[PDB]
Amino acid sequence: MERIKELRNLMSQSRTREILTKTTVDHMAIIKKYTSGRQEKNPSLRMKWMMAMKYPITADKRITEMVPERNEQGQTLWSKVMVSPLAVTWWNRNGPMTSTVHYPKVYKTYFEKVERLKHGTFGPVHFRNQVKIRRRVDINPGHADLSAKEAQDVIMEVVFPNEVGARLTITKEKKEELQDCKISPLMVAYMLERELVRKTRFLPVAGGTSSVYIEVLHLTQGTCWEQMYTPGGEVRNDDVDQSLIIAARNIVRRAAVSADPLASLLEMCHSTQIGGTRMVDILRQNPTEEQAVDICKAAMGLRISSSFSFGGFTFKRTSGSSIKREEELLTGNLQTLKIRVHDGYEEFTMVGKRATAILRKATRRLVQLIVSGRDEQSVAEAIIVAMVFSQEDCMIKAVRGDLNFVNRANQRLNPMHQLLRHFQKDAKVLFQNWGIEHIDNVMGMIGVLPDMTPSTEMSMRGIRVSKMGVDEYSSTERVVVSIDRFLRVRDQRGNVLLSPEEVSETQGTEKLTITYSSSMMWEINGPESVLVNTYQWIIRNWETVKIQWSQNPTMLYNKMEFEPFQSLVPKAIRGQYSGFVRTLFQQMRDVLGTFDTTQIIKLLPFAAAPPKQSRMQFSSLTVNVRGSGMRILVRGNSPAFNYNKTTKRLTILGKDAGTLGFLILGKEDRRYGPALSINELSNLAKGEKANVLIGQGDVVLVMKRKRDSSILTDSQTATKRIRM
Amino acid sequence: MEDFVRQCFNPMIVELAEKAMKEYGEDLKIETNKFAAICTHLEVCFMYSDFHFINEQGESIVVELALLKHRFEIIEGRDRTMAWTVVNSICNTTGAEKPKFLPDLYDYKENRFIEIGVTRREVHIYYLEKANKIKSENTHIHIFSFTGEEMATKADYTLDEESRARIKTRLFTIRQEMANRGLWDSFRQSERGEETIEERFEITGTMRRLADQSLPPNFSCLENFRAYVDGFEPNGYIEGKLSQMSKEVNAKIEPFLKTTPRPIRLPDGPPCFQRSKFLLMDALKLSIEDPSHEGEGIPLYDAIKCMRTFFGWKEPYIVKPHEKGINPNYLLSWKQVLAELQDIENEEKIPRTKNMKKTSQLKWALGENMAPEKVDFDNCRDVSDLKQDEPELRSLSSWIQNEFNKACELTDSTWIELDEIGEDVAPIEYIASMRRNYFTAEVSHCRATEYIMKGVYINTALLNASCAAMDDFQLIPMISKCRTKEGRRKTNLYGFIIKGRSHLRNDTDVVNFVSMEFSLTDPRLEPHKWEKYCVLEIGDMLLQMSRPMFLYVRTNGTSKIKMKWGMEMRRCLLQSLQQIESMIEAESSVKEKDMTKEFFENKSETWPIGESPKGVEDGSIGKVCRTLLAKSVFNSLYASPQLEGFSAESRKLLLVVQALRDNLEPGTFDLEGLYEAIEECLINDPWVLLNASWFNSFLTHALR
Amino acid sequence: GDNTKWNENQNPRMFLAMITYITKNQPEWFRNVLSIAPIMFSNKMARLGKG
Amino acid sequence: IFENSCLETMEVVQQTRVDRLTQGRQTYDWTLNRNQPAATALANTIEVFRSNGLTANESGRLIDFLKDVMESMDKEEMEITT
Amino acid sequence: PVGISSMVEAMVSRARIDARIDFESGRIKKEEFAEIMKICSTIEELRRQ
Repeated sequence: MERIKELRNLMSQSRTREILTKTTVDHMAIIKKYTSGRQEKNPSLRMKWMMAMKYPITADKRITEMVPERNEQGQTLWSKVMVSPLAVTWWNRNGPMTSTVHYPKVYKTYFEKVERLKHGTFGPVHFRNQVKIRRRVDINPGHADLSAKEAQDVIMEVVFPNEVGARLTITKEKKEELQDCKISPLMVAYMLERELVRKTRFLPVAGGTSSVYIEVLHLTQGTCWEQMYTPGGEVRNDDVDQSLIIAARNIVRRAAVSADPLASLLEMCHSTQIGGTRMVDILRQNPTEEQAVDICKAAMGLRISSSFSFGGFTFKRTSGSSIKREEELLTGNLQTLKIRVHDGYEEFTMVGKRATAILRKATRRLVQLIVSGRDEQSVAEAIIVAMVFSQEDCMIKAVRGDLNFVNRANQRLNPMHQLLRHFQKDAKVLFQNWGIEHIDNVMGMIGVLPDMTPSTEMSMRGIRVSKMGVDEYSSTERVVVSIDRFLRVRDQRGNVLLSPEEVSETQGTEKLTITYSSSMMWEINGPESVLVNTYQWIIRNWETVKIQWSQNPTMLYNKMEFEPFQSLVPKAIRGQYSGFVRTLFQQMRDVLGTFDTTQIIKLLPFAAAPPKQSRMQFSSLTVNVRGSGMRILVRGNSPAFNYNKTTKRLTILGKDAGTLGFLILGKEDRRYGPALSINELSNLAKGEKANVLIGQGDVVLVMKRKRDSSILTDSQTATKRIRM
Repeated sequence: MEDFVRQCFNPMIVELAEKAMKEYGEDLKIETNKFAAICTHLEVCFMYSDFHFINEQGESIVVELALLKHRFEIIEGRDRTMAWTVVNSICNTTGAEKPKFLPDLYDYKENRFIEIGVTRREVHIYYLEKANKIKSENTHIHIFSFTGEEMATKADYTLDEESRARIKTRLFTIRQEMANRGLWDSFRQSERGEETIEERFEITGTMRRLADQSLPPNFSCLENFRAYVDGFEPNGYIEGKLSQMSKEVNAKIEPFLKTTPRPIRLPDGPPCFQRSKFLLMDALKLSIEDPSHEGEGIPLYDAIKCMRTFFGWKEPYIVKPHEKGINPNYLLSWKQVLAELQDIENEEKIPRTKNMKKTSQLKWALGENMAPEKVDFDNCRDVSDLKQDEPELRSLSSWIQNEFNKACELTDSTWIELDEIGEDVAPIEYIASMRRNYFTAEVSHCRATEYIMKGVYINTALLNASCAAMDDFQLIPMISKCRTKEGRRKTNLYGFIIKGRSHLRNDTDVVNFVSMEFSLTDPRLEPHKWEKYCVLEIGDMLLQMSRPMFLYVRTNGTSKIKMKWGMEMRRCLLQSLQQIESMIEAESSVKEKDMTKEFFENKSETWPIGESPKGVEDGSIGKVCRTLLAKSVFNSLYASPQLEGFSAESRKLLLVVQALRDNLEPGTFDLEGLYEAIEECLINDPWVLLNASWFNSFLTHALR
Repeated sequence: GDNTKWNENQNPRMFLAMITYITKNQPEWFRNVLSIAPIMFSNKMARLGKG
Repeated sequence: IFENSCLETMEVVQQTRVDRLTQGRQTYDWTLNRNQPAATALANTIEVFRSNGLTANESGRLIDFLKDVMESMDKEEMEITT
Repeated sequence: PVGISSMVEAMVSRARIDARIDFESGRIKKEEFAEIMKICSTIEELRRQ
């Protein structure tokens, strides 16, 4: 009652009631920051003077019945509630020994550091003139890649459930393991926010990328030294974005071949699921910058970085502008090429896979270039893409052979990518045709020769390979994109930013479990997944299939979700199977009521094939997986089609495949009883219109829901009334 | 805001809103709130039209994901011309008068035109506006808010119950999302009836009047100025203004060869005195070698048991006066000190702190005798002498160099209790330990460490007394503690200090004090050194030479900041270490396996530290460590803004000397200006003048 | 380098000019907001203090 | 570069609360004609504006406080209560 | 915190709900509950001026 009594005697004074009435809850954060600010009276000196004083500690009144007044030497530690600091040591000496050694579940993020130090094998100190490499790295171990908002929305649910906002596996796990062994809600909330929230910042490092290397950066790196250190055992989130990268690469590679790549990309993104969370939400809230990821983000309307991608290298404009001034050019082998000649002066910084560089380039003339990489072939590739972008006539005349390079979709590449993909494999002509000059080897800068050999006084015309790395400045920029129907992203100014033609530099392991459920992707997870995914789609959309098979079923057969399954039955007996299943379904339609759903699910995916008048019957149908031929019967269950009769679960090759909060009504209404708390797990017989206090603000009426209401194709069918 | 909308909406509504904003040239980079409002309207319309079909009879039903209409034709999401065409088509079909204002939706069951409005303010005002705007015609109004309220025309909410609550819940969730993101600005934009306009910031009178008076002397209104700035032509005005400017304005480089450096000028005049807060080399210790073990130990009784160990207190026959002021008051105050000390056996309870009597000699020695009284100018308007001073130029003396030389010498005790550090299980930890422990060993027994600890203890005691003794003159002993060579703790007493009134409200507020310190140096040897000191030959001590023991008494004043800068004097250690450690790294950064054990442990490496026989006398490493330590310490206690200015100005000359020594062909602009700046901060400080003589010696021995 | 008496030579009207050029073709309210500080610094008083 | 910087600054001025005005060192309060801490001087100015016809800062926006400052110079007399 | 209601109404609703829950399922004095809700309604009437 003390709080409502304080509200009463506080709402009495006019100037203290006007503030409480006018200011709303949303602005409370701005009303807490009004302080006197008398605090900094040399707090070290004040603390020393207070510790010199007797009984400076403040406690509650429960110490009287818990610790004695006199210790074992007759020393006083009370007052009348001040406390002598000796009482703290007394309580630590012989006090209430309790079973809360449970501690290391809320403080897990510190015992992780302790464990990384336990098995943190060391190494030598190779002193060198350390040069700072400007990287952008995350500093959080094991946080599952959750942003501040979506992490605090989980904190509020697990620690303050009765005042959650008006909006997930961790929400159950943490709520379970620290259910009743709570320590201090604010302390637990702060610790879980430190443990779960991601944070990526721009730091100068000299070899540390993962979270384990940055947490101990003061040990490894210093002023002019480096300490080889290995903690042992990586963290969760340095390889969480890697699976999204692989998924985006595969999605773009599969969309570029499709008829309409943009719509394919959109559907595949909205249907793909990564580690339980849908892809598009991650795309909307993930700070990972990759070419295919930028293609995916641009396909849905999200901002990306002004940086444009060429030869797998991302460029950043430092200074200088340009003008288009299209121009024709003849190659060194009599081939006409229309080209966009970058005119004017420009300064660029290009970041790459394992090599970076600073370029200064004038109109069709490379002025200066400073490159640093790790592998010899890698710096060679960097120098090749730089020479190609240099636009000098030296490399145009160095073109040997006709340039006919086509995309995986049989598409004429741009002349830029033509020259790039030409010089990318054999480039020794361009080196011996470029030119040599003298250097001075100052500031740790060496030269390179045509034979890819370092030299101290000879290099290419305008070239330098830098030791101790190039400074990688990664500035953040966000401008709207202009995606087109062929998955090419351009700036608002009209500069082609990125395109699919340079995405594939590696295969993909998918360190976390990845799931594609659209139509076109059911061929990466072997032929064995085609069946399970087709039948899962059948059981999922069974309710619409049931009526689309009774009426106009020729449209149900030719649905393009059966294309991957059709590719597994041999091309010879495909039409016979299709005709057989179609005549069986026609007999089921003619003799009404005499049809079992099990056989329809068993035999439907064969009807998608072009039927042929087969003068023969079948009982066993063959599907080829990894070359092995599996049979699916027409009577009973098969190892390829195992439908349990009693359990009603459909099992395909051992894998299981299917079987067969609230919303606000308005403001608080005094009719439907008094208000409730968020803790209303009793649905109260499922009708229940009731008013409840949501969040930390007002009260609103609440009812149940009936059908799912999600992000499904209904937004996509909203187009059914437009474009009529 | 602009980025947030792309999250809480699907790409199709974003694309439609982007197409719709391209209708009236509305750039989305500015009108972010209009973009948000249009996206909200589109999503409301979509969730409004979905899931509603018309059965075989004249009623509406809900559907999921076989042949039926939609009961609602979407109007807002289409192009202007197509929307008007559809409206005219359905009006000619049903025979209903078309509204003059473009509606958002048409209902099939009720044959009404439903128009939707999503507002931030009260829904009653929005409905009244839409009514005064659309009245007496059959056009249904449906108004939603983010708070959950809903208002239709005449209580005819033309929907189901759940289908409306889904939209209300979506709106409330969007409200909370843009609320906790700090994006609740649009409450001020849609609060106009027309939900698009952004914040307009006016400039009315008394403000526009200052704007028009802030422009260059070529305009009258700032609007002309802004229109002139908007259309600007870089026609090469820079080159014209350069051609017009006089040729005298130039940074003419004057070369810098080894002949141009001339030694720093030094002031001439009266010898510089000593103003250090306490005696450095002349103070004398009074040991008790007593383990009472420390800290809470009461310092008053330790000082009296220092006095208990000495005999031979002569009658005070004063020697060197102050030359300006009442001299016998000093010896009277000292006699009062001895009397109040011996007068404790009458108190019957030992006080832990001796509060001196408010005696005349002590009121004078602290300057508390009533000064000019605080008056107002209204009554002291005129007096014959109502006047309101730059310092005099004092030349360098020979004693400061000897003070520094003694500060670098080694002593008998240790003077540090440096706590422990955990096990070393790493190579850089090994290197750091080998640096820090060698430094600690070479520096611990140094006299500068005694100076650090002495200043720390004195300032701590004085500041602690300036809190509880805020009203009376308390006697504060000058006690230090150390450990002898044989490993026995020793307590030393350098003298006493009598504190005045210490009402230290601010940090710069000054409290006056009197320092009476023991010594064995005759002031008659160097009388110019003790300008602010009055000397009392106070006894003879057993040494057996039996040399006379003197008491140097001076009146001074200190503030809170002056005291605290001196309680943290052990920083002089860390600074030294870093200025050593830099040399271990920067000078040895060019190495694969760093030179760390060759810096120490190698007495062949000698560093220039002295010049006795007109020639460089280089010393070992420990001399360098102690020299840097004592330099930092003397900078701490002899701290003066002259020293700061001298460091700042001489560092530039040093760097240019180094650039010439590296043969980098350097040059200056106004070397005379640099010399003027250097000579400007050289007046009377012995420490600054000693540093100046040092830099002169360096320039003399740098091939210049 | 270093600029002696660098602080006392910057005229707030010059800041107003360079801001007005930076806020080129921007919405009028933006320029009206950002240009207030230079105008207030053009017409400003300096308090002497205690005496 | 100017247009990008201007867009970022527009986002700042749209989103900035009055909190960013209290996070500072000693300031000059004209209400007491003396140097006061940031939060105390801000509260003094807020209350002396609210005592008069200037109550726009309670919406939480710093730009609304700037509008109050603008309209304050248009009023003929400003009364200060202690 | 996020919420459109004023401080007073939000706090009063929280107090009433907490009183109800710790009186019904929890343990609190009946007359204490009555006085708490009387004070809450008094403050609700106080914020009317």
